[PDB]
Amino acid sequence: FTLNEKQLTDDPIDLFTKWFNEAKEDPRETLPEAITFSSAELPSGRVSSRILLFKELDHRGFTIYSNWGTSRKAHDIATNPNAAIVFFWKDLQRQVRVEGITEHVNRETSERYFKTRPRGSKIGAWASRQSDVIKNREELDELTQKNTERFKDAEDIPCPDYWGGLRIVPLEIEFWQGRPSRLHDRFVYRRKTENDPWKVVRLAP
Amino acid sequence: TLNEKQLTDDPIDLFTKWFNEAKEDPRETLPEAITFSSAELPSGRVSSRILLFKELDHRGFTIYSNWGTSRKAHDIATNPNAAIVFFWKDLQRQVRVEGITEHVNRETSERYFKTRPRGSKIGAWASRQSDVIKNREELDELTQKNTERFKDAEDIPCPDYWGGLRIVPLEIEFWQGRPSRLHDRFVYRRKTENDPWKVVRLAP
Ligand SMILES: Cc1cc2nc3c(=O)[nH]c(=O)nc-3n(C[C@H](O)[C@H](O)[C@H](O)COP(=O)(O)O)c2cc1C
Ligand SMILES: Cc1cc2nc3c(=O)[nH]c(=O)nc-3n(C[C@H](O)[C@H](O)[C@H](O)COP(=O)(O)O)c2cc1C
Repeated sequence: FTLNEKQLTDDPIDLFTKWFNEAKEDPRETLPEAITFSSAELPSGRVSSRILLFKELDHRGFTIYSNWGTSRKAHDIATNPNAAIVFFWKDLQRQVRVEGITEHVNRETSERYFKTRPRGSKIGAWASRQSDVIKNREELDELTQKNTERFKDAEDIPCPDYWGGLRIVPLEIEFWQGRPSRLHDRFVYRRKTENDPWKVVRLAP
Repeated sequence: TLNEKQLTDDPIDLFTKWFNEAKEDPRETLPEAITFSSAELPSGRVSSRILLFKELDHRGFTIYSNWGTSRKAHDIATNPNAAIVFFWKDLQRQVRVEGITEHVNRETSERYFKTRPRGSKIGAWASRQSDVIKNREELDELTQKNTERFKDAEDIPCPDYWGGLRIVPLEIEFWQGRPSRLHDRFVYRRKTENDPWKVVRLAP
């Protein structure tokens, strides 16, 4: 629960997995994949944020699955391929900050993981046009019902074009470890480019 | 749950209600914890970190921290826009505030800085938030120096870079999750701080 130069890895991704695995191992942390996905609309510079679940890392960055077509976050990203996510483990007094450029995950993978999702979920994807305005619950259910009936005669439910994965290619990753002393341990890895060697530094809390 | 009937006129009412419930709930041990998101306006780079919500005032949501030298200060400086999320895991609730930022009154800033513990007051001075340092040692050297610097002093002065900042809401969303995945979503909006609030139901 302390963080020092000695513990730092070469690839920040190592220290992430270590910390993440510890969070999953810890029974105090009941939802370690929960994160805050922040985005912003580039022309105006308006910031929006919401809670999502981190899915997994891949060859290039951090991946998260949701509706990246019609939702608010989709419209921000569409105008500005930049995003930030925070992992906050209250009890472990740890917080990880990832900040990088966004990329749409492979259409195959997007579909692959969409299949694993429960049937009720697969259908919900279709029925709900995330972030769109509606009249009420009724309108919502009417849609669920219609779709549940629409795909009733069908083994595997198809994946919507607007649903899938998106990945954040890190340009900055910060490992923050709090101490009741208020003098928390702060370390941040950075590279101006996805092709620049990572650089670690200690930040004042 | 969450239905049209429960909606208030001033979103701020529904907020307090929800917040008070979170404080009342022993499951929610840190209901003031929030994610404060900001973005550097020219480049459009997004940064975010965890902070504590302090309280509302006549105009918006206030948070106290270093709004001068820190990363968030540099984002806000270039783009007076921010967003914060309140997430109460157990209550299955999340509140989203999105508005323009404003620097809280210098008096208030100082007033609340006084209430903070002495160790804290000193820490504000010693630590140049987000600045790069060599190691813990450099840090402590600074703490020690400041602890000694302000040793001969009753009340410790407030740094210019420390204080409060408020978010004047343009969008407030009340999200209530249901294991059914068909969460209740309501969002209040006004294009301007002088435009009547407007409630609407969003698809989950
Ligand atoms: C713990 C938690 C997990 C969530 N996971 C997801 C998810 O995997 N996919 C998704 O689309 N929305 C998810 N949501 C919903 C979003 O927080 C929220 O509905 C948001 O509005 C979605 O996009 P928007 O901000 O662009 O409207 C989750 C919410 C919570 C509280
Ligand atoms: C639970 C929690 C509460 C925090 N509260 C505060 C706070 O009240 N003020 C502050 O300046 N930083 C606070 N921090 C630290 C910030 O999240 C983080 O160090 C951030 O980097 C500060 O500003 P920056 O993003 O501009 O560097 C808190 C962190 C955690 C995990």
